[PDB]
Amino acid sequence: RQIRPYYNLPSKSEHGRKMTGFLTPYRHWMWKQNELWRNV
Amino acid sequence: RRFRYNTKFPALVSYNKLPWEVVNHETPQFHMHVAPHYEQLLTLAASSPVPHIIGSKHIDVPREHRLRLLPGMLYLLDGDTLPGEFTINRVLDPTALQYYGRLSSQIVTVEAVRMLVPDDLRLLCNCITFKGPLHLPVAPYASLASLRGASSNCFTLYHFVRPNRPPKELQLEKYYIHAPCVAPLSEFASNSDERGNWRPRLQAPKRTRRATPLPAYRPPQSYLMGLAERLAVVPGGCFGRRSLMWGHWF
Amino acid sequence: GHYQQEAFEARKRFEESTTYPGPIRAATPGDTRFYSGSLESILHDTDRHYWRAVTDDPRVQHLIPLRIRFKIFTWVTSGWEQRMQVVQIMAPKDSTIAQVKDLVIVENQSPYLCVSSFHLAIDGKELDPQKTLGEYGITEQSQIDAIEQNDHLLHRDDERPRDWTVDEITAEDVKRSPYKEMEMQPLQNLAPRYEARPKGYFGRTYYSGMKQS
Amino acid sequence: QTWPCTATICAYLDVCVEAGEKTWAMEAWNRYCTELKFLEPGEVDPKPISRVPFSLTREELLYLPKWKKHFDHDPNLDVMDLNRFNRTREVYLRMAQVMLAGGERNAFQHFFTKLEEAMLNKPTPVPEPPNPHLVRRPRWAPYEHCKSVHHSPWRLQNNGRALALGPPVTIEDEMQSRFFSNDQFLVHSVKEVLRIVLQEHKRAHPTECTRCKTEAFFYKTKDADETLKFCDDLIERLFASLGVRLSNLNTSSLLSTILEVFRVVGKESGAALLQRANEFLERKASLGDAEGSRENLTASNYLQVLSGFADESAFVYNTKKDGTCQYKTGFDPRTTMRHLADVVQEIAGNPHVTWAADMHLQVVETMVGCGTMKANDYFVRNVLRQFSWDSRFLEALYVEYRRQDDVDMWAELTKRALVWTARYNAPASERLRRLIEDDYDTIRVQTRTFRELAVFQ
Amino acid sequence: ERGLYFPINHRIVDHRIAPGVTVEETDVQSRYRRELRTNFATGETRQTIAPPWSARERPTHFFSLRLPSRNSVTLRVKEMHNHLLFSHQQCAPMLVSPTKLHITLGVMTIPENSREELVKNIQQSMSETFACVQPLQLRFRGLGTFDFGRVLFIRVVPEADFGRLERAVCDIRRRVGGVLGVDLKGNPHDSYVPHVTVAKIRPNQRQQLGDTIPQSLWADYQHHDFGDVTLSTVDLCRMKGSPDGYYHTEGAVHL
Amino acid sequence: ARAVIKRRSPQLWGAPGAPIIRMRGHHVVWKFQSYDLVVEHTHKRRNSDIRLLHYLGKHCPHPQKSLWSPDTPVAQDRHLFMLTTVDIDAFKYWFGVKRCRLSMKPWALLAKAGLLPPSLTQNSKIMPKPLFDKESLMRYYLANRKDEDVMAREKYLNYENSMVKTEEERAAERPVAPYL
Amino acid sequence: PWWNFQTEHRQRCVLMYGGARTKNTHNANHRVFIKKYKRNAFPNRTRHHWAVSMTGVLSQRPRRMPWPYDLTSLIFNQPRQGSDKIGYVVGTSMLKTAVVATNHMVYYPKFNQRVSRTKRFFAHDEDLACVEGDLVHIKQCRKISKYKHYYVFSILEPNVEGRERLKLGLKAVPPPLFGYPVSRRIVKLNLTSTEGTQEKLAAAIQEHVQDAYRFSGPTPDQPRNR
Amino acid sequence: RADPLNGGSSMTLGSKGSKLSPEPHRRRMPWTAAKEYVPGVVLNARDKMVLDGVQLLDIESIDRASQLDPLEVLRAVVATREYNISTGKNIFQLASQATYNGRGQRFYRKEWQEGTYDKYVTLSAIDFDRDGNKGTAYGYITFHGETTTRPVQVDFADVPGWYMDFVEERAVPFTGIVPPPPSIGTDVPVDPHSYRLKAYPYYDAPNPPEFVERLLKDRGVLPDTPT
RNA sequence: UAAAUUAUGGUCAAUUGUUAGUAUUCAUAUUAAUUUUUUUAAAUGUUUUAUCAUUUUAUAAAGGUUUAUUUUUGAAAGAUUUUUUGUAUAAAAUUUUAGGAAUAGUUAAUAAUAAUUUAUAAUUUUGAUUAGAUUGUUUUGUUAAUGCUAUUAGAUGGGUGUGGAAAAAUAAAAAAAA
Ligand SMILES: [Mg+2]
Ligand SMILES: [Mg+2]
Repeated sequence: RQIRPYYNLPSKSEHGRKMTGFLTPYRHWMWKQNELWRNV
Repeated sequence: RRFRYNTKFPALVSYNKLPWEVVNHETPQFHMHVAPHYEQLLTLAASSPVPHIIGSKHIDVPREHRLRLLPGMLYLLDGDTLPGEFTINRVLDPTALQYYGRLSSQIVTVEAVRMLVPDDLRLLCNCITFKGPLHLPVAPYASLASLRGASSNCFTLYHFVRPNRPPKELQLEKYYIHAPCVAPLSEFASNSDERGNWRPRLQAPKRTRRATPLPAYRPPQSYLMGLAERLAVVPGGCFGRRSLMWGHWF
Repeated sequence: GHYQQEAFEARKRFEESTTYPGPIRAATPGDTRFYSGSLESILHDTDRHYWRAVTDDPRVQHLIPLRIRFKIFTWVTSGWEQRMQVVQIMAPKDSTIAQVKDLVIVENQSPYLCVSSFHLAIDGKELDPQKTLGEYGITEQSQIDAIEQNDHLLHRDDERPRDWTVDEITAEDVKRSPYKEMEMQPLQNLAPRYEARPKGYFGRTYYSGMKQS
Repeated sequence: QTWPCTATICAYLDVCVEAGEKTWAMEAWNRYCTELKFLEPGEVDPKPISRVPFSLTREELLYLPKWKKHFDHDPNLDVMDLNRFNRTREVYLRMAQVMLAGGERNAFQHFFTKLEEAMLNKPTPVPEPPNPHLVRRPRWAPYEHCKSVHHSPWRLQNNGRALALGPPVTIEDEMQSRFFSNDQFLVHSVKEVLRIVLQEHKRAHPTECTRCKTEAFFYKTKDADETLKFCDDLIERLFASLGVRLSNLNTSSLLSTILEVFRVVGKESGAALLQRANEFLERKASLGDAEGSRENLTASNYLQVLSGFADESAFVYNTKKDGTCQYKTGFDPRTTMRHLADVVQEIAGNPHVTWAADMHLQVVETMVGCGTMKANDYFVRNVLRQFSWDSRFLEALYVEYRRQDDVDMWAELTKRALVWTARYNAPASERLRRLIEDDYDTIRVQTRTFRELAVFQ
Repeated sequence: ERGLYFPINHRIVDHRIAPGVTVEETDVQSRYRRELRTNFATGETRQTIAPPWSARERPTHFFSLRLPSRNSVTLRVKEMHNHLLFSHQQCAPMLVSPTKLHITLGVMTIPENSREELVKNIQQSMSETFACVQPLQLRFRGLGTFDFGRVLFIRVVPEADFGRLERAVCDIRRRVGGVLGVDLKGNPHDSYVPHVTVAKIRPNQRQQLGDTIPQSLWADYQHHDFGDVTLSTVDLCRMKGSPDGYYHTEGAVHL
Repeated sequence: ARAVIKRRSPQLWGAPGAPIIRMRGHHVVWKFQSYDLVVEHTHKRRNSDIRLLHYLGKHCPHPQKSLWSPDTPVAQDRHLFMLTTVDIDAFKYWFGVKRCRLSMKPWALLAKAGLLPPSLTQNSKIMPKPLFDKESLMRYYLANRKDEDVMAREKYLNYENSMVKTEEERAAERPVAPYL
Repeated sequence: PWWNFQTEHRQRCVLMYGGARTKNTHNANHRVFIKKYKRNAFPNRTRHHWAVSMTGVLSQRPRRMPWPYDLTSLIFNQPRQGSDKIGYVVGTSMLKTAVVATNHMVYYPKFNQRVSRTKRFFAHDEDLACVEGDLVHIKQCRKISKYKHYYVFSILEPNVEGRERLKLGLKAVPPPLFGYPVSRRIVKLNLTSTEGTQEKLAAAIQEHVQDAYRFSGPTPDQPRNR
Repeated sequence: RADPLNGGSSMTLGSKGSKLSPEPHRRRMPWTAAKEYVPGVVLNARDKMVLDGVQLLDIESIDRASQLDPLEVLRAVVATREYNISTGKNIFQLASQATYNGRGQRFYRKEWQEGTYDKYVTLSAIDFDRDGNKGTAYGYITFHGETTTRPVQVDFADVPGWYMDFVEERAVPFTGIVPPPPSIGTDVPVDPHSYRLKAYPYYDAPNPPEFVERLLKDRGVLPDTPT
């Protein structure tokens, strides 16, 4: 699966999912560090 | 991949065939399709001689052969003259004239564009007049060298195409030979007297200081769509390679 | 590219050669009609269903498969879409454009394609119906299309077929030729089922050969 | 025990040619090529099909045993029908060049003399029609739903409907060798044997043939004189053998090969190469008694002369003595640039010549070696967007960028070169990245990705 | 609803088109049955292939099996001509005269400059090869087409004496085109197919008589029985029938 | 690609594709439990035998004493044994030629056997996952960097043909004088 | 452990050492047939099912298996099982076809002997060469019609008599005088004159109504009295 | 395929990436091709409670009985305007407030100028439909000094996230044609003073100390105690 | 129409029921299985995304088939890239019932024909067609053994036909883009 942080953008929409697929810039940076280990 | 013959559905019924691309002259997508070919043709004419591109006068063709010889014919004239039996339409659409922006700026400023429609409505003559000499250098042996517009001053280009036809209808694919210009080499050539003026250097100068570093990097504050490597999008969403990541937020 | 020119040169030199008693008819076999697999697949005149490891002598093609491209306005559920159809005819080596037109109108086998008089054209240049393929140098790889009488004004909505999505179809219009085949009344069995694609199939823009995003 | 056909023999002889082993060709000639004969004037040139297809009668089906009746496609049955076009001249040429590569003058001269006499006193055999299996017969395809040339709003895409980005390599307008006439095939054979001489010289001295690698590349070898004399004797023999028939032919490939040998074996200046080409052209025009309009040099010859200019303008870069550049002794950038400019203007005035990435690379190399620092301007004006430029252009332009007075301009030019690499789909080469990381200590330009850096570490 | 949903006759896939353009780019629409109609149905018979150099010059002489005017095939084709003329009067110029019927065994082009020495050798070879063969019997039935329907001929099915006839014609080709140089339209190692021409469109008549003989003219008689005829003579003849009202006599062997 | 997805056992990219090596075993009492390394498609039907490319071999997850070996004083040799039977040729063929996939349990087993490096799943909680910095990586790259020629040669040996023929073998193979 | 006894079975989870782990499907089940129809009123009109009928295609007893070792396989090296078949053409009434009767072979291991079973096929032929009586060889090919997937490859034996009869105009083979029976009951020749046609019809209808009366059942011993 | 991220390695399902290739994986569906996107739900989720201060009159409600005081109508208009502007700004809202419909101006988003990302669009034309916040726009997209040769239709011209700075010199009248910006690499000679590159193809920004400390704290290597 | 040997080789065939004048395998044994002494549930929230949508997620039992069930690489694996090469729907054999007779939108030719073409059509007593029974050609049980006696889960019509492939309407021992 794909992890969705609690501190992400809340989709202010009742007709769909309550959380968005975007992420914090820190989350993007820390994801890159984790993805670097995947490439090793 | 697509390497399968059609056997699931009958040939008489086109069940999943892609639509055929058709260009309409009532829409600006015609200018969108044709303008880069025009600028490439102008560059080719200015660089190397091109047959049948220079026009002494408007070609005269009888009505029976009008639909047989005129389509596909593209050339240029020094004067701003228009063929007969054609009603004139002027480009008053900013979206339509936007597509000639690169031609106007980088190649040569365009004075006007007109679409000519015959009485039988079975042809289209795109006549585009450029005012002013070519910004790019013109070789003395090039086709445009015989044109007085280079070096009134304005010169026009005529293109004939059948209406409501695929984009391959115009025969602008053949005008794509990339003949280079000799602008820098002419300076050092024997005819020019700058060969002694020019001073070449073989050894690079010594370096005393390191290059100035980039300013302090500030991480973005807005939210991010995610990694481009995973999302398979090009670096800036425009060009580049997915594997080679650059130019994004990090 | 290279195949056509090398085949032409080989045929030319084969014709020029004079010391040849002729190929053996018994030694050179023809194509078989029976083979494995439940499909009848036709190949080129120089290809065989069986393995033929030897290159046979070149021959002059007496039957060119001329392929003519017609416009066709198929009815998609989203709306009318203009696409391409190919009609293939087997014309002799010296067939005039008149008999080519006869062959295409006899082998079109489509109700809509041959509705009115049309003229054959190549790369936008009309073909004179008096001379044969020899003058034009037409091969089996030549791309030939056709221009009808009323295809020069198809951009007009009046010339375009009227879909019930945006246009109103009258009681006199439902009795016309194409709109009788189409059925605006949804039957229980829905006899006229057509190809359907979503309005957003190509995105916010229609299908194009360039990028608009 | 598959008896090879003449085409298979030709392929094996090509393998032997490239390998340099003559004993393999000795064995092949003894085993199979003994029976090969040339085409006599009275013989039938396009021999008919002789092998009747396999069939079994009633008796041969009922009484004959299963192993006899069994038939799998055996190449030994149709080897005779595959040897139906009498292409033994190619085999003779390949054997002769094998002998030359192995350095046996007696056998090489024997084969060459026999081939020459056969081509001078025998009719031209008819080439076979194109093989339906080796080269697929093209099938009809309506190029109506193909991507446009300007499909990408960032570069000129290479459309499959027709070529639009310009050829990346020059190819002379020549057909397959099987379509050559007798005298034309003789000229082609001389060209091929000279090319084999070139290959043998390159194999013998790999260091002295590569471009701008070591100082030895700029010094004349001690064995080039004998090879050049052999080439001169061979071409003089060709011109003595062919008189009037030589005038009404094409010598583009032969001229390109003699230019190449006079370029790499005996290293001569670009002006010297041009003078040799002009002398060859005027001699060819003069030997035939006619109006004799001088034939213009072709794209291959212009590529050869530009490559000679690049070789004479080459330089050793970043020597072990920390010297930035090491040039050939007696190097005159002024005259080299003058000759290059006049050659370029002549070939630009000539309309029949089509430019390609190879000759553009040669011009760029000449300009950057001469240090005029207009090579970047030429590349951006004529080569950046016109042709499929490789990474070697940036490799050449990097030293020009390092020649800049200010490290800031040098660094920014490097960045723009990398951006061009990322944009126009021309990935940077390993040696270019090596140079970038070598100068990273002062330019602070990264040349490796985070992923590959981490995995390498 | 009448039969199978997808008839076997309509499961045709064309390999002359590019693989990936038929599924999406376009759909080819044609009647593929016409080109796959068998030679038996369409009346086409595979004639010996002539080389390009021999296909240019017109023939001069031909071998034929001379037959008396009383023979059964002559009156069978006479009745066929009567029926054809009664049905349609426009095929009379295409139809040949009943008195100009012969069973051809080979066609060749002897140059006129050196014809005198070649004809003697040809006739002596025919005599020496027919000094042993007994008179032949051939059963004629069926119709065929040559030169893309330009030539209409009566088929010769295999039967008694047909094997002897084909062996004799192979020997004749070996002894005429093999040892001495004469331009045979076919190959000396190949066997010519015997036939009698009932209809033929001349190249000069090609202007107004169409490009080929329509099949409906001889469709009903495509498999008609024309019966058994005995041949006991052979003649090397030339294309000259108008002056004497009969076959031109250049060489003859009473087999 | 189904109207009602089998939510209990979903997969990716549909069926049938991407052969994957797993460890199938019927859920029995633990003392009678033994798995089977096997290569199969991503999607399996009710019976596993439908999609079975090849069989790798049994694995018994029970530490057992080495009764077959003699009672030896070697401490390491007297530890419990966990026997696993595996196939090498088929595994290499499916891993390299067909580019199959592996699950975490077979990956760990093969890492124990020495065929594969340790899987990403097995990690020591003592050592945290490290981070990376471009400047330090570039500094290390400049500190030590292999030659391009030797790196190309080793890449060629590892990926392309490695059993090369030297001049001694070439001289042995070259034809003998009588046929020269 | 199949080889172990019932009381010797300490556990059933795995095979401890080796062998064959096979499910013990219970053959001795005592399946029962339930009679759901009257003795003379079984719904089927030809075959009656009055007991448990054995089910299987190859598992039935006595065992019957295909025998690939026959004349056709002895003569031909068949690429696929049954690709080539030699047989006599019987029946030429459909255009461009030839019905061939080829016999395969089935082997009974229990009796250790083989028998030949005849099967008919539709073989496609052009130019209509196959005449009745020809010994022909046919091979599999692409599907041609609903029931045509064989084609003749060579005519081993030509039917000279049939060809000569066709040349004379007579049929290749005289039609047989005995055919399939249209009905189980015998067919009686009708020879009545025009006057007696109605009387014969009345007699036939009386016989038919008596057969219909037979549906009622056995006549009672005591005549119906009210 | 076209962009095999990290080669064809298939160690995990996530090794291939979230999307396999920029080209659509299925030939049938073209829309699924990889392309840059912005959060549509968040950008179109305009503030609803901000309109609760004053009532809003409906367009179809034109009867005299439903008419309100002109002061209230003006208040409603102000509320509607601020409601449109609250989420952000789109080029269709900036064009009418810029001369010549803002032709020749430089439009960029907030995320287009943060970090090493640097992209903008030089406006070339705008077509307006009945709605003033809808329509289409075309321009030249410029990325790190490299610009498109031909004009292209801009993506997401309606989402309220655009910004633009008005300059009179770059304005293009309807009489003229908007010229494409010069390319820093090819058209105009490179100059560090005029323009300095922020990210090159092999560049990647150094890890910021705040993010490094946060990651270390999350991983637990750095000590942490609750207050 | 000749013997054997440079000597056990090439690796285990073996039958057990105390009857009852005689004829004929038929009551009671042994093995295998069912049966009593209470062994023995098939889990409820699949997930991600660009947000009123899109992307990934393809054979469980239902319907009774004996001349019968047969097909893809277009998704995925899948890799510098573009590009390219090929297919495949068809077969053959084995096919049950105590008392056994007719079957049918039907055979072939033609064709992208014919509810209305042409023909002396096709199936079947060498057992057809309907009907009954039973999920088809690696499974057991018994025996010394040519036998006899078992076996399973799943392909039951279309009708805007999405998809590479309909297998697409609850049912896991399938980790499904960090
Ligand atoms: Mg019972
Ligand atoms: Mg049933």
